[PDB]
Amino acid sequence: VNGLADDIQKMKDTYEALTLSNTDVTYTVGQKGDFDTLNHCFEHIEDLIVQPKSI
Amino acid sequence: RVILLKDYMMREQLFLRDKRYNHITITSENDIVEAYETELNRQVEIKTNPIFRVKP
Repeated sequence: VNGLADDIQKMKDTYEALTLSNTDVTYTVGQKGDFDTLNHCFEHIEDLIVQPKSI
Repeated sequence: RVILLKDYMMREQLFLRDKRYNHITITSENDIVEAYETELNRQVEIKTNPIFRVKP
């Protein structure tokens, strides 16, 4: 049952990633930021399925 | 308390006139709030010994 729930959550994530196109983003790099180092932040950006309007 | 999220980019002018807003506080999740090109250019002229028009 938890596997089914995780599949549904992955589906939520995929839909949000697809619809992310027409929004804008703001990633914060630092100790308390979203990403630990700048290398992580641009590894995550390169993995985005659809590039948002303005990162 | 008005909190500006980390996604907010300032692109409009906030004009308050005759509003007793003692209590309100404006805070941002970010340290700096950037200000981009405002959509509508509203300028206020200051009538003083040197006349200078400002867009705040």
